Order: sequence, then C-alpha cells, then structure tokens
Amino acid sequence: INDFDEVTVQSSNTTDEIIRDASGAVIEEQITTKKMQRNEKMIKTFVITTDSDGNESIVEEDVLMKTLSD
Amino acid sequence: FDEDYFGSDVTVQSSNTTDEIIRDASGAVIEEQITTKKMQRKNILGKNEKMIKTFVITTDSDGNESIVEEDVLMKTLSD
Amino acid sequence: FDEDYFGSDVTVQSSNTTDEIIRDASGAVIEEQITTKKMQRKNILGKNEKMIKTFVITTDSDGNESIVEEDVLMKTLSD
Amino acid sequence: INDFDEVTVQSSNTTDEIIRDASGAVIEEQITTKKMQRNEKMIKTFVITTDSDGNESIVEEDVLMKTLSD
Repeated sequence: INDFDEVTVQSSNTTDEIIRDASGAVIEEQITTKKMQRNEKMIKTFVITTDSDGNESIVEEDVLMKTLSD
Repeated sequence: FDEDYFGSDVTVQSSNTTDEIIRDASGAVIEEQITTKKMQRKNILGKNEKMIKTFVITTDSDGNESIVEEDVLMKTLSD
Repeated sequence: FDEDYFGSDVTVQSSNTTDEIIRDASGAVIEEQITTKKMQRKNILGKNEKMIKTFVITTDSDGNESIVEEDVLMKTLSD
Repeated sequence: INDFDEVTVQSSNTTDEIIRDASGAVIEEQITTKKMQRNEKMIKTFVITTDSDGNESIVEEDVLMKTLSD
C-alpha cells in the first residue's frame, strides 16, 4: 500500500513558510487537507520522507484502543 | 528467514509494540497497543527538494475513516 | 523568520497537530492532541551499519516515567 | 535534548535476527530495554535513524491526553 503517494475531501489549503534550519534558508510549501470515506478505535500515523533520489523512508505508528472492563 | 520483505513494496527495518493501560475518570479501563514501525523503500521534482507527507487516519469497526494529510515541500534557497 | 532552528541541536522539518475526541463506555470524554514532528540532524561503527532506536515514554503530572527502548543495528551481510 | 543517544533500568535483553529485505541479507541486533524514573497522560514516541555518515533523522509523536467532562 504505497498508495500513500496519491472519498470526500472536506478541506484543502496551501500555505508558504520560509524557514531557517540549523544552517540555511528553506522555502516550504504546506498543502494541508482533511479527507474522509467509508469495541476499538484505530489511529494510524504515517510520516513519509522522500528525496531527490526517489528514496522513501516511512515511519508508521498504530495506536489501537480497546476498552476492557468498567 | 527471520523476516522477508523481498515480496513486499517496502522493507520494515524495525518494529516495536507497547501496551498502555488507561483507567479513566470512570475507572473504565482501556488498553492501548502501540506498534511503531520504521520502513525504508519505494525508489517528482528533485534537485533541491524533499517531500514530507504526514498522515493521521482514524478508523472504527463500522468502516468510517478520517484522513488528515500534510505535505511539506522543501526547496532550499541558500546556505 | 517563519522558523529558526539555527540555535537548536536539530531542525524540525515539519509539524502537525490533530485532536481526537474519545467519548468512552462511560460517555466520559477525552481529548487527544497528536503532534507529529519530523526533524533531521545530529551529524560509531559505520561501514555497513544503521542505527534505529525507538523510544516510548509515558509520563504523568506527578513526575513519574516509563521508558521503553529498542535498538536495531543493521549490518548487511550480502546482496 | 539529543541525550537520546546515551533512572531504574528494570530490564534488558539482546536478541539477534537475520532478515531478508526487499533485496539482500541483513543481520540485526536488538537490544530491548525497559527503564523508568522520576489530568493528563503524555505518551511521547521517538524513532531515531542514524547512519554511517553520522546523519540522524528523528520522528517524534506526542500523544497528549486530557479528560474533559463526564
């Protein structure tokens, strides 16, 4: 499921920030978009860093939540 | 043999799993299991650029979803 | 100006924040705010190796902690 | 706080797995260690990837939890 490099889209906006890192100046273009679609709650998180060499590094974090007792 | 991602689209380089128990205000008890994977691979403006998509999906046993996406393109202007 | 990490030990390349509202079995209501940062920088066996530490700290307003650590050294043996 | 590259240590064990990725063979050495020390709960997560070029990439995820009402 690398589909992540691509269903009601309830929002979308695109800001522009200019940052100084621990060195030089970087422009940054922030599209930020809320979508939606189809005893536990599943909150999965993904952070995909890609670079000018096609190289992708993902970091997933699944936070599953069941309710036990009481 | 221990693990094989030769078939997969990516390669899980690591995995972890912790459990949180949440007794709440109602003493009601919640288990939270937290898997944390680090995977590398997929191999398209390049040059001076870097993509950082962040996703935050929420799901229920009904079928309903709730995707939040954040794309951050970084063109470095000088150094 | 927008952001400056010139002073810091690292550079936050991105940030996000979502809120989850959890009504539970007792209708009790929980807000969960989820900040997700991606930062790069720190710059020691090398050669064919890669470190992947995973941390999972839990804290309370008392002061108590609960660190889980996972180190994964990857020496590639062949290709 | 790059101190992460370094308090009761309640556990520690070190396994060895051999993996095949989406290509070749990788050894992996898994130290896995539980420590501890000092209306909300704070669960911070960190995943630090370092490489043979001193290059570190971190990914933090803070999951704060207050209880509102009921």
